[PDB]
Amino acid sequence: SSPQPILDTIYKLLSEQEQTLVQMIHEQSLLLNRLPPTLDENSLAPLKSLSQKQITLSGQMNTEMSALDATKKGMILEPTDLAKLFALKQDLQIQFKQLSLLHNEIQSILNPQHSAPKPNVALVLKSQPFPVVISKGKQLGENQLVVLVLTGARSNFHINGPVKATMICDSHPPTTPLEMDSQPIYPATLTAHFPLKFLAGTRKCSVNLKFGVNIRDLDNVTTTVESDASNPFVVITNECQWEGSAGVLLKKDAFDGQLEITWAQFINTLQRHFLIATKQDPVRPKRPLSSYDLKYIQTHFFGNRSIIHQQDFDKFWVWFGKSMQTLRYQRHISTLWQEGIIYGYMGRQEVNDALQNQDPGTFIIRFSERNPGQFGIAYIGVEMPARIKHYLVQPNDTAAAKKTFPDFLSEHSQFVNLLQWTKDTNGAPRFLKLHKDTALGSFAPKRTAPVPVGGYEPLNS
Amino acid sequence: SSPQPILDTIYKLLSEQEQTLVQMIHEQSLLLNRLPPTLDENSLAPLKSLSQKQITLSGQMNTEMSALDATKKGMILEPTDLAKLFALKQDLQIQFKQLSLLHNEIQSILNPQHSAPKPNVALVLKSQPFPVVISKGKQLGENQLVVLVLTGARSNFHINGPVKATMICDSHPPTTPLEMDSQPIYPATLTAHFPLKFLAGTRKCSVNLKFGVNIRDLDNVTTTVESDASNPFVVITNECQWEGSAGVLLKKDAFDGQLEITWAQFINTLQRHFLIATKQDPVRPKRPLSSYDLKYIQTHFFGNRSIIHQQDFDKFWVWFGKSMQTLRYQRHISTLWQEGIIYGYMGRQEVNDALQNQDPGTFIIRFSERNPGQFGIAYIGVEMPARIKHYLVQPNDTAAAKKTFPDFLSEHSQFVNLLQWTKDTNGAPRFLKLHKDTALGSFAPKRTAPVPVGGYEPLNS
Repeated sequence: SSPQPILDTIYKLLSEQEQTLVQMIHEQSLLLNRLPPTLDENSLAPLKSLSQKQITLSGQMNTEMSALDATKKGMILEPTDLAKLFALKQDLQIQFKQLSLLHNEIQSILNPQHSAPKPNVALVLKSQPFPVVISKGKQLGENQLVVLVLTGARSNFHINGPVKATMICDSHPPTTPLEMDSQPIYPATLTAHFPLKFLAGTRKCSVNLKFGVNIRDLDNVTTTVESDASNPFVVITNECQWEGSAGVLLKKDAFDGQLEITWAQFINTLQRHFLIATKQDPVRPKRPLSSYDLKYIQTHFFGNRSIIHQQDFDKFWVWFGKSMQTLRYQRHISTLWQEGIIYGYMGRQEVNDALQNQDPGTFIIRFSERNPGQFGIAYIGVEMPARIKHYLVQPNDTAAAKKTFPDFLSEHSQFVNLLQWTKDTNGAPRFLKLHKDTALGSFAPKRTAPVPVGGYEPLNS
Repeated sequence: SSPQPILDTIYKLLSEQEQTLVQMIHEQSLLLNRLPPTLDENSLAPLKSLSQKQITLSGQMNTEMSALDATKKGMILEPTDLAKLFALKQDLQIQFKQLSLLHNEIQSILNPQHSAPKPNVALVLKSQPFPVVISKGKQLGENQLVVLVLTGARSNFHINGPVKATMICDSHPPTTPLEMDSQPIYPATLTAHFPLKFLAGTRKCSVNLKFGVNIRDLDNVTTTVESDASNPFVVITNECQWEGSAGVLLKKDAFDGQLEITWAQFINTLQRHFLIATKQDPVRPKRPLSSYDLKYIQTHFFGNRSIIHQQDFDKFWVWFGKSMQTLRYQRHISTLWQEGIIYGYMGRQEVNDALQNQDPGTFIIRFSERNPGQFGIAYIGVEMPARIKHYLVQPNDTAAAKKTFPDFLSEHSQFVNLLQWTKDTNGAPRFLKLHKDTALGSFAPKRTAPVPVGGYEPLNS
């Protein structure tokens, strides 16, 4: 954590390199129309000097990529730094492709016969909402999926037809999954916005989008140019699949055709997916998996190694995937957990040691380790001597509309003063004894008529 | 209270006077067979000297009666002193009648022509179980109802037939209420034991027994001699009437044809009846109405006066009678109240002031003032700020066999540590915070298999 250096360094590079390519795209096409009918030396001295600058710059661009690729693989990045590495990675990739087309162009001059290069165009995803688990039928925003066309200084070609989107699944083993696959291109920017409509589930299989357009050479040769695959994603048809899809998506994004990945590589991906599940802000998340939650995960499901394997995942998701389906779908859980109301990821010994001798009625809510997707309230009992008593909250305790976990909680005098997970002044998270009613404040049943004074009342309510 | 003097003084008198009558009964009949055929002075000088002793002693006996009658009427007597005044009263009455028959006899000699005297016999109740509320069909013990025949030194008569028991009701406005009404007389003691069998209810009306026997004069004149009425009592036929009967019995014993009685006279009677209701020992009762309970009664139902009226009673019994039906009939209540577990007679302000700032879960059980025969648990709540919350225990909270008040109590985490009414070392009653489970110790559900350790358990049980 705190890779604040590596990244802010690379960000300044990209902002500069961004401007270098502007003056370079101009400098090139300029020095390109000014090349005589033909002549070698005197005429091609300035082009060779450019090629030099390009190759040099290409190299810096390669060092950068490795630097980033190594950070994601070797450092646990905090939410902000994480979202940034991803952003820098995407932009540097584009810069690299841009520079590449300019160079291939200047090269098709200095050293022709080298052949190939094909039409010097390129389709890249300037922005995408993937990865993510999409619910069948939702439609993307007008600026969520934008495709950018990259060219050389001089365009020795024309574009025929619109840019098309094609869904692909490479675990290959009979209709239209998308709506609005064809989009024209904006001139001032050469971009194409795809407000795709997802018309079909994927059957819990990762998927990627591919864009392509037909380019007609200046010699009337038609070539189809395509983009690399987008980030993976899955389309589900019922909130019942969110898990299987989400796990598959996570497993795919995490390992990517590999059997073993670093610990950092793994959690950096999960953190990313965890925030997407809980629909939290990527940069300033209300509550991201903390270092504590990571260690818990690293200990209870991974042997505490700094290298994770393919099959250790299958077991981790059996449990974890459930804890998340609960966070994303069970009413108020997400909100209550993001607040500190529900601690969540904690093991026995830890829940107990955190309660060692507290007034009776003190409790902490966390995830059952044997009952995936379920909570286990650990409270101190009334009976003497007072001992720590755990309670598995079961499905029937909650009911779809009426009793939601927060209702259930304020109905048992056995749950008095909560141990909330609050943030301190040095920002450090802490445990401060609120009162079941104070903490649940925002969820409590709003008393209409004021409190009765004088006779007798019912016991609990 | 503490009339320890008055009574222990009179007790020594009765024990002595008891022996004086022994030597007097002997001295008399002796000096009676030794009286010549007839002669006045010289012969009747010793008889006149006896008559003097008798009259003197009769007088001491009268001072004693008034002394006792005034104590019951002007001093609140504690259980022991109370049972004693009643015992002394009964024995002194008998001594008085005995002495009377001896004197009438010596007088029928010295001053005949004075006429009357009738056969010089007397039937007195040497012992009785009244007052009390009897359940139809029960049968008395062989020594619970004994009748004693008193005579003069010389018996100038014979007894024909057995001693009979006759039930009487003087609120007069078609069969056999008793079994075994006729009993013979034991010679060595001239007593008749009546193990009466109550064959009929009384319809909530006080009743008294009357004993009588036929005596045949030495001149063949037959006279029926009777005893004064026994203490009142009532026979009920169902536990539903215990109240109406008990109140009527209490009202009758308390006032006795009067409209106004002293405060002391009143409570001394209630104390007596209260111990009989709760089936407690008269001398060493586990828990008798305390001075506190008396003041409560004196304040909430009597205007705090030292003189009680007939109609103030009708209202008092409306409530109190119920609190007692609960003590005598509702399961474990009697035991729980006799223990200090249930305090009982306490008013609002008092219940609250006794709880002013106690840990949440602290409670005292007492009688509802608006809900006669019902309990109102006053406990401190969980909610903050913690305030005193009263709860009316209703009939459905309890069920005949399964849930008895003590079960109900140990089922709500809202009732934690009880404020028990315990006795201190100087014997003074006190409030010591036991634990709902410690105090209910003897009633708790006996856990078969030992306490589970390791997983999750249900919330309350």
